[PDB]
Amino acid sequence: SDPSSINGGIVVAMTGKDCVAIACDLRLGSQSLGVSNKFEKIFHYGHVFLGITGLATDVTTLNEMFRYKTNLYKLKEERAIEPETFTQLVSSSLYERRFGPYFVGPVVAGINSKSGKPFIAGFDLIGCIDEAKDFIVSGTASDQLFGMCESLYEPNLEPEDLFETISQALLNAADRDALSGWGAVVYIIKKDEVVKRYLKMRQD
Amino acid sequence: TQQPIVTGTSVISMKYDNGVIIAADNLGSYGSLLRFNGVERLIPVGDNTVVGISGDISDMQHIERLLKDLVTENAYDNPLADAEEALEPSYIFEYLATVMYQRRSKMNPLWNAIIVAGVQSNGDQFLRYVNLLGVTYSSPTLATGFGAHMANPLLRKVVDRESDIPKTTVQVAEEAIVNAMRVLYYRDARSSRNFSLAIIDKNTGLTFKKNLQVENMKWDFAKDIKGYGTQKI
Amino acid sequence: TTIVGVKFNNGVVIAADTRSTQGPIVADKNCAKLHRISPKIWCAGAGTAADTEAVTQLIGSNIELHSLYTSREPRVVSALQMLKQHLFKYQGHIGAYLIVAGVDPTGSHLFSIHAHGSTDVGYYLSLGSGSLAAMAVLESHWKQDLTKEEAIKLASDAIQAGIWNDLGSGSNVDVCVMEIGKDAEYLRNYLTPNVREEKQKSYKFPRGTTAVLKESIVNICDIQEE
Amino acid sequence: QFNPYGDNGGTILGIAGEDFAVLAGDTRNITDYSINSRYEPKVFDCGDNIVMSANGFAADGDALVKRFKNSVKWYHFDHNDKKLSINSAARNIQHLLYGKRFFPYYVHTIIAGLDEDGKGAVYSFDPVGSYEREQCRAGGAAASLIMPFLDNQVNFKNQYEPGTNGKVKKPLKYLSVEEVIKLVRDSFTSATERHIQVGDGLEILIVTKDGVRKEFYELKRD
Amino acid sequence: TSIMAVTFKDGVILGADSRTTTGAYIANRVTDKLTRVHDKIWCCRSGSAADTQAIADIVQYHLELYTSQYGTPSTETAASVFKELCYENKDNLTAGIIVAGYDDKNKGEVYTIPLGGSVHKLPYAIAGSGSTFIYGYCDKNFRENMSKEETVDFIKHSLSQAIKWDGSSGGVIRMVVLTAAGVERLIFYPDEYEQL
Amino acid sequence: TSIMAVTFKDGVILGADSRTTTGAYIANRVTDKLTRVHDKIWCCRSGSAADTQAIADIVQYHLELYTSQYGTPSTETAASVFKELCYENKDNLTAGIIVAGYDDKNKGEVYTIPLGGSVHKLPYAIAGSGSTFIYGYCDKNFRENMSKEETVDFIKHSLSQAIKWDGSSGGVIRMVVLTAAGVERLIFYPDEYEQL
Amino acid sequence: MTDRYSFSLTTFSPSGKLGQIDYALTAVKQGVTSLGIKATNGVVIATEKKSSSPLAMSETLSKVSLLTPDIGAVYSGMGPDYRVLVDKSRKVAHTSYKRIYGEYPPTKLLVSEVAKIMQEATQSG
Amino acid sequence: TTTLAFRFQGGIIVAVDSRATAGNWVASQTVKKVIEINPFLLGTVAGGAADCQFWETWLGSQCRLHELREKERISVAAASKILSNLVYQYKGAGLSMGTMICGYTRKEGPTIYYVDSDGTRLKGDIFCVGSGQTFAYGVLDSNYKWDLSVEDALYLGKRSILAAAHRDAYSGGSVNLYHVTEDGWIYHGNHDVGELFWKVKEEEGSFNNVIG
Amino acid sequence: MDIILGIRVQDSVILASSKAVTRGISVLKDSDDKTRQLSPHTLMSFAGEAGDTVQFAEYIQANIQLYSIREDYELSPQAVSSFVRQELAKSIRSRRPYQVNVLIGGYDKKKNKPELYQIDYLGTKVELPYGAHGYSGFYTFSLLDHHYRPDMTTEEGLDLLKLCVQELEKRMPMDFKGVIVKIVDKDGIRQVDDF
Amino acid sequence: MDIILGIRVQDSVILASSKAVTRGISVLKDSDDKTRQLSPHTLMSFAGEAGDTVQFAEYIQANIQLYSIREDYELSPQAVSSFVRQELAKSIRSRRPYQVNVLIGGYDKKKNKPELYQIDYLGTKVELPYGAHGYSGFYTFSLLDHHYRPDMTTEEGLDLLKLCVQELEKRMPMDFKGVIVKIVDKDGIRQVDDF
Ligand SMILES: [Mg+2]
Ligand SMILES: [Mg+2]
Ligand SMILES: [Mg+2]
Ligand SMILES: [Mg+2]
Ligand SMILES: [Mg+2]
Repeated sequence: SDPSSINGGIVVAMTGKDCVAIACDLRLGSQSLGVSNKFEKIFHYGHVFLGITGLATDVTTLNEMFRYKTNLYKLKEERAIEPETFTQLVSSSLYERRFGPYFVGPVVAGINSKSGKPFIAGFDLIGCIDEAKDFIVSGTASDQLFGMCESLYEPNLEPEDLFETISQALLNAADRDALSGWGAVVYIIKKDEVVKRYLKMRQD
Repeated sequence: TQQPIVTGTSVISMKYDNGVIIAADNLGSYGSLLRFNGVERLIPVGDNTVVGISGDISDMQHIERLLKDLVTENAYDNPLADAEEALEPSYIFEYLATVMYQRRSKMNPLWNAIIVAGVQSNGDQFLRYVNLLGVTYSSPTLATGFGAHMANPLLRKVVDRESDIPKTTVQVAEEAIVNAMRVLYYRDARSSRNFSLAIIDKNTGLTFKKNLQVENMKWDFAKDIKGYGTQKI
Repeated sequence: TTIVGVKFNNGVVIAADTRSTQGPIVADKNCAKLHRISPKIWCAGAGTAADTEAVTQLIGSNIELHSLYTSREPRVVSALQMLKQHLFKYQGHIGAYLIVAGVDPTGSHLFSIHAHGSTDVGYYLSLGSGSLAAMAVLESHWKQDLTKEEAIKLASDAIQAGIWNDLGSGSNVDVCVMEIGKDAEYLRNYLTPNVREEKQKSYKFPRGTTAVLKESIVNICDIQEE
Repeated sequence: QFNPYGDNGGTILGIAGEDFAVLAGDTRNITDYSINSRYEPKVFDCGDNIVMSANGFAADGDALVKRFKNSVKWYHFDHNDKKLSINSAARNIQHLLYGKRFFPYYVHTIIAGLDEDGKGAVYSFDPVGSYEREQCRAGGAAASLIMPFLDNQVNFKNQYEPGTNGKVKKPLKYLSVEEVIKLVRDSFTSATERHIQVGDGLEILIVTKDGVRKEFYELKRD
Repeated sequence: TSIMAVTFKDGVILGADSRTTTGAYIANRVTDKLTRVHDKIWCCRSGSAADTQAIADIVQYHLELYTSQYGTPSTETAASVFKELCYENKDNLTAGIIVAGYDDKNKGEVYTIPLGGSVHKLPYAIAGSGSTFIYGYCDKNFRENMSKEETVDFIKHSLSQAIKWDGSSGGVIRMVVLTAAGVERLIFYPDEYEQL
Repeated sequence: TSIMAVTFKDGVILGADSRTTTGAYIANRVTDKLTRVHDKIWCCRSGSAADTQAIADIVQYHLELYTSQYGTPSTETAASVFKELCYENKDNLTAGIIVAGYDDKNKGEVYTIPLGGSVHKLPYAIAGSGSTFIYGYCDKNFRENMSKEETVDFIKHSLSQAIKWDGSSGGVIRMVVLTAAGVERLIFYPDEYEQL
Repeated sequence: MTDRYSFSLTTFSPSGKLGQIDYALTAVKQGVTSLGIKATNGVVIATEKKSSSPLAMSETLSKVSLLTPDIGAVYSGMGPDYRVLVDKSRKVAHTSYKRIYGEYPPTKLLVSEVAKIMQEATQSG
Repeated sequence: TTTLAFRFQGGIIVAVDSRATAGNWVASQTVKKVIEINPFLLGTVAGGAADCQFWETWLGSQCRLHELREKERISVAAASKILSNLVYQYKGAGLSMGTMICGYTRKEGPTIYYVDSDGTRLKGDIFCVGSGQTFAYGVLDSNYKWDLSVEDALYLGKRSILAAAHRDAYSGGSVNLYHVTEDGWIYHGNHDVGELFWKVKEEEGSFNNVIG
Repeated sequence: MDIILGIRVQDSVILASSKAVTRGISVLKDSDDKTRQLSPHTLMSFAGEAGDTVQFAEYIQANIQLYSIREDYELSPQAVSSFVRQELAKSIRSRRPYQVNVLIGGYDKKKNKPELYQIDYLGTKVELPYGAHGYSGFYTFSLLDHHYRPDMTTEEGLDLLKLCVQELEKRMPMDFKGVIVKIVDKDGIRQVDDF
Repeated sequence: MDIILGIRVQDSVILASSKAVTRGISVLKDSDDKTRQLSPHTLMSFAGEAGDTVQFAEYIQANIQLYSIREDYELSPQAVSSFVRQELAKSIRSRRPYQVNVLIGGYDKKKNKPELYQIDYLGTKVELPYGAHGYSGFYTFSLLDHHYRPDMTTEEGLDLLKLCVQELEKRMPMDFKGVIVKIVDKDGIRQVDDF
């Protein structure tokens, strides 16, 4: 019935020293029924990364939409979009559907190519921006993620330390949520290299 | 299950160094109609306890009779009824708290919020709350209804924790209570200017003040306020 | 949310807490609730957070275009009229509750706006879940002819009453002072009475703690030459 | 319509050690967006080296604790001052709760103490009396924020030994009373930051063979 | 809310309380419910604040544009514009408005516009939640062609009682006097009217 | 319904209209709402006719049995019996009763018992649907220790206004005077009170 | 009524010239001189304030206009056409950019939007 | 929840998951869904956890009183009917129960009775109850034979819970195994689904869709 | 309609779809083919609300056939599935949404690979080795999880499919009157007339 | 439960009852006997709400068995049916009524006649040559109306019963997993183990 918790799934993003990290589970379901263990919720447009939880049809639709818009942006601007700008685009795009919204919980993550500054942001389904320094959480285990992130997180973590923190935050949260899990992916993002790691976790 | 008909609004209270203060206005509303202007909602029990009651007035009158009946019953076969075996605030509260919870459990509640303020045999301050659900709690400041939202913030600026109680005098505590009553008169649409205030001190005993009025009100600034935006005249 | 506005001698001050919530969960512990409609017209919002942000950006945008068109500095009454007519049109469905304050050639102003489109004038105002806690403080300490320093004190004290006593409000106090014949000064995190204490333990994991299945380099760069 | 139930917020946490047990709970009591009391004790010493807390609707919580304390008293009368064992107390509580199966105590009950072999014990109950011995259990408002953290830091879930890469789990080494109290305090500090109903103060009751000891700690009051 | 408008010898006087409530909370204790649509045509507002403000602003626009073309409008004309808005949009409005104005030809006039959108020209009018409690008093005490001082006393005593019994009404008693002499604002505080 | 009881120097007077409506139809235009529970203890009835009649009949039984054993009951005692019925059965009753009586020791006394079942001793009391419109008038015009002729005029003028505005009230104004002298019934017709 | 001119008023002549555009350029040629110079750390734009009368207040007539906080414009030709272009240029900087990206458009893109408006007046009905 | 029980040559296999959920929130991964009524009788819990715990524990007390009075082991038929008659009295009140009363006596042999809070009482050879029952049934139906060994039957029950654990979002945590013989039930350990899945995947070659 | 299954093997895609058409109380037909050929190497089976199912399937069919003529080229199964998803994603926020779930089984002639796409009425697309809609997965997935291998032959896939149908016939309350099975491979689409 | 049929022929009564027991989504059993022997020459089949069906049937069984012992005499089918009707008629105005429909097939040893009684959960008794409960009659009665004769043999009755079951298996959406058939005659009650 509740659109934001039909398909299930989670996204978490964290900042570190000269780096950001964004991670997600791989589950897609029809309520109790597990349907897919390969449904990735993190996408990227140039160097800007976008996680999207919520209703899976909208996750797909919005990815296709932001690919569309960032591609036209790049052709006209003659440069790749930045995280701060993209965040505003995501906010605008969601709010234009104010009285018929996409049932999603987007999460932006990336590093500004000019300043080198790590950036993360989160949104509600209607476009309200949450620009936190520390971390952003989203999905059906957002409460669990808030609890994990609040205790495990410390500022200025190195890329390889940050990986451990965000991974353990995701995994242990997803294990306390029926509609999340079935695999997980973690992106470690630096100014000019990005490492993508699939995590091993319990398959139920 | 009922609905409250004739109702009484906020009851506010706080602890100070030697005892407790409690106050409540003299209004018995009938919905938006300010029907009864001479309703006493602070009811003393003996010389050491004052029970403040908000909510349904017919149920208040019933509770008032139970307490009157409690004093009579305590005096039966009790030579020390006015000494060692007199009614304590803690006895009176626990009795009411029992009744309130029993009644809610039969799905027929006494539609009230009650604050029992008093001083015990050993001089300790007693201040505790109970309502139609049988929910109970204690705190240096307690208030019902609108008082909870507006009075508590002001009273907590005086006594913010347990350690602030010995530092607070009766004059400071009474001043804070009287100010809170003024604030409630400004802002609670179901309040009146006339109120009662009771002080229970371990040295000077029970001091019951009737026919008090909210005074030193600020209204003059209203003359300058014109329209709702653009209007100048 | 706790937001307040206080008039003083030569201007007006607004203040707000910095807690934004999802039901009982604190989403952002240092949210910025003081928004800029124009350089010297600021407002604080409560209710639906996206609506307060969106409606101030829209009116702020139209106010800027209006200012350029008329070659005049924007007025608070213009922001007020544009906000209320927009909110009224949508019959409360845009859940924006605003305290609008500012200075302009006409003088200093303070208004409140409710989601259905009604507006009120006052010397001191409060909105949000902690408005009753804040209004108690304002009603207890407000007076006519406040100085700049007294108004900042009163405004921040009213926000504190909300921070401590209202569960919907917390963290820090933001303040913005708009004085006549001066630049408006935005005082981000004016007070910080809710710093978290050092934890009993460090939860930094040993490297290699997490089990990994695959690694790969992601191609963020464009299609390459040669 | 009259609603006999209410939510008084609060969060509690029971952890069973090797030869000890702790039952912690914040001291904040609330309705909706208002604070009733910054210090209203929620965890209680019920005698016979048993501690108890009934979190949720405070009136039913207080009623249940009162009735259980009363059950301990009458157990002594009827059975020659015999000590009520934690497992017996648990079964007795099930019957108290299930006794109101069709008008439940709207609470999540936890008790803690030592079993008959002297080892740490915690029992967890649902509102209608289904129960179980557990090593680790958070209850109440911020239970979802605390339990995943405990799975990770107490039971070492998802943690593996460096170098092996997912092949060897981190060994389940025993935690001391000092080590548990650190995790309890950090759980409540974290819960206070991210949950509006949690704060003011933390009260911990520690049960050992020597008896019941109390520890109090401040929490953020916003 | 307690509002009233009363015609007298020299013209008309509008009277109102200052309380605005959201449930049992007084959102504004110093509200100005007497609002100006033209130089000497004012109105008392009751019902939805958002609606009555929106209506009054539109009327003020219409009468401003009327004046630019055809000169000063009559009080009847102002009431007709109010009516037209309230009647045609009756499904989406909760507005009870009393229109009061002063011409030199017609002198003081009062028109009441209740929920439905109907118009009723009267010697005096009372409206708002608190009006119920003073129908008896006002009917017994009203006289035609009163003086300024008598009409101020009549309004003051009437709204005093309305405020006393109605929890929705309170604060200060605002008044606006409309005569050939001009426009005079009056204010009366709790300490003055409560002891009456 | 418009009912009231007023204490004065020589005792107390009960006053009431005579209209009983089923919706907008007047089922009885000559109803007697002033009913006797004891020689010099009467009551005014408002709300459910079936309920107030059933209550009044029970009270009359209780006071009759009281008198047989303990002699004449006080007006306070009568009000307490009314209260006990109304309070204990509040879920199944729609009754608003004003109790008025005359002792020689206590003189004229008036007790009002609204829906809830609470009791309020007052110098005078007003109740019923039509009472709303005369709170202002009665509060301004009531004085303590009035004469018989003044109190009759006060009640007549009050109920006249209540009848004028309340469609639920009407017909004749009945009154019952309770003094040391005895029990006197009075009636006032439309042609008399309408022109006031 | 109705705008019954739904056809192009600018059309290709046999020689391949767009007459109305050429003639518009002729009007620009008659206009007062304005110029622009780009430096390493800035840009300057300038023009003469040709006062139509000495009684007129030439300060009120602004030939140089702010479009965004970091963009400015000056013209040569018909002043009224410029004035309405500045109004459209300011509005389009908000509607088609700032309200989407939360920032002001870069010079080249705002210029592109202005160019689009001028192109449409060259082809529309 | 996923619970199963099936009759075979060597008696009865009982297998259950361990997950408990309140909505999407996983309340526990270590829940006991086999009630040890007595040393000879087992009962599974599905639906209401309290209702199954309380009344089957109670059933054990009745079975004890029976064999004290009658000096003879209570039959599985009699034991199951005491429970079904009880819950039938409460029919309408809102009890939630889906259980298999399992036992092995002389006169009956291995017997399984499905008992329901609607009052249903069914004797059968294979039963699956819970949100993940359909997944467990598939593995059971395709692989079940009467002449299974105790070793293979135990594995089949374990593998069937694993099938449900994987697909059903409200099943998992760990697998509890029991083997019921005439001389009593024998507990065959707790098996974490997380570790069991990878073990089964590798050794069996199943779950090729999943990356490991 | 009720049950529709799909399984991608080594070199083909197999779609099984029930034959029953029920109307409340009566089974009106027991030989209904719940599928449409979108292009020579792409087949779409469907199940959902009456009327909407066929109306949607034929609308898609017409559009893919139009594209085939215009470009003289067959769209890839991935391309077709993306087109279908968009139509359903467009549909869900319409005045009256199409209540249709589909499986798209195709053979990509460019990549020489079979492909199975599962799309529900919300526009939720997933590429799978085996898939189902409604309650069909609840009975069958545990068998498919166990037995499935990516290198299965077409004959092995059909055997695993028979086992799935048998389990459905045993444990489902509804009589779906058996299934029609079709195979999509490099040579095109063909029906298994005996099953 | 679902389908229960009854047919009275020349010298016996034949009761057919479905074997399926479905609980929501799954068919838990496919061999359930929805009948009880009340006395040596009286059989009662039943269908209705879960729990109530068996609870009622066994309660009736116990009462008839008690009467048989007390009087050392078997009640006539008519007498048994009247007793059963009264219990259901008593039940319908209870706090929680038995939701059970029954067919009572018996052979009267005094009159040497077979008798079939149909009684619904309201206590609506009718003596019939052939009967059913729920939707079973909708499919079967047209066949029974056509083919039935009062002088049919037991073998002819079974053939007509097979035709009824075949029509049910064709046009009913629900899979009732076939039927258990029992025959009641002068020699008592026996089950037709192959059908
Ligand atoms: Mg907090
Ligand atoms: Mg409206
Ligand atoms: Mg008032
Ligand atoms: Mg699972
Ligand atoms: Mg799908």
